[PDB]
Amino acid sequence: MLTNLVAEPFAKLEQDFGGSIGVYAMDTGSGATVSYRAEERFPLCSSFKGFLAAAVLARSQQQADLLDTPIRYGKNALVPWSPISEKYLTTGMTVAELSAAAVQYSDNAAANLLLKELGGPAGLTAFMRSIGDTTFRLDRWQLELNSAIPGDARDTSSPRAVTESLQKLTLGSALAAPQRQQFVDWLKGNTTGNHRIRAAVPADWAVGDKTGTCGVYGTANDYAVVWPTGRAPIVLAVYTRAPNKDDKHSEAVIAAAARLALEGLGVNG
Repeated sequence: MLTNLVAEPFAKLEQDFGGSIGVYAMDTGSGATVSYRAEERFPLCSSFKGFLAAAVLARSQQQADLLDTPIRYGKNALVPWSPISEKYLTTGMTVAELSAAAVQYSDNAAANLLLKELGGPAGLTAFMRSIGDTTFRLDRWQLELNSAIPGDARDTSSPRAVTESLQKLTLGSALAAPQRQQFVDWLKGNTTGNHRIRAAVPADWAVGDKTGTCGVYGTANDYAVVWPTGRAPIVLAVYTRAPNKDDKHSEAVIAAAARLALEGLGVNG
């Protein structure tokens, strides 16, 4: 009844891109939604790292000393694109610092260390099941989880389930209030998403996001919570893929899809 009250030209956008775009956006005030390929599976890529940090925060509700626990690691832990953790190789970092780095810089070594702490891909999947997400699956470690093979359900979710879970974790009751605000603050501090959903969001609105970029099959994504002033927040997810391994991803297409979603919800921006 409240889904796609206003049609938007997502099909033309994905056709110009040369692939598939999946969008699910929720107006948390009215419950109205914009939905396009929203129940199709798309590779998570590094977007799993946001949910990983939420899982760490959930564990910290039962383990008061978890976030400040110091974690030391060897050079063998430093995998490509570890911009924060490489600066602390000789010192270690706390669990909270690793979580912030995984969210805000997409730090690979940090994410691997935290994934191990949680019991691996199955442990993160179990956390997502515990909040009612039956779609999400993480199956592999980095960097193998970025393969983005057409038709492969490993390491995928849907735009809808990503949005639904993001809403539960940032605005709902899945985390206790201090942990919820910490998750929001990490998302707000993200540095890797300026050309994605954020590029569709006016500068005077608050926003947090987590990106993912697989590097193959035109596969990249972003999810965000957006606080337009004077109305309820919007939660949305934009995921892309394309048929050929060497197809390029596009940040501009993600931003454009986010703009269409806000327009479809009647959010003036």
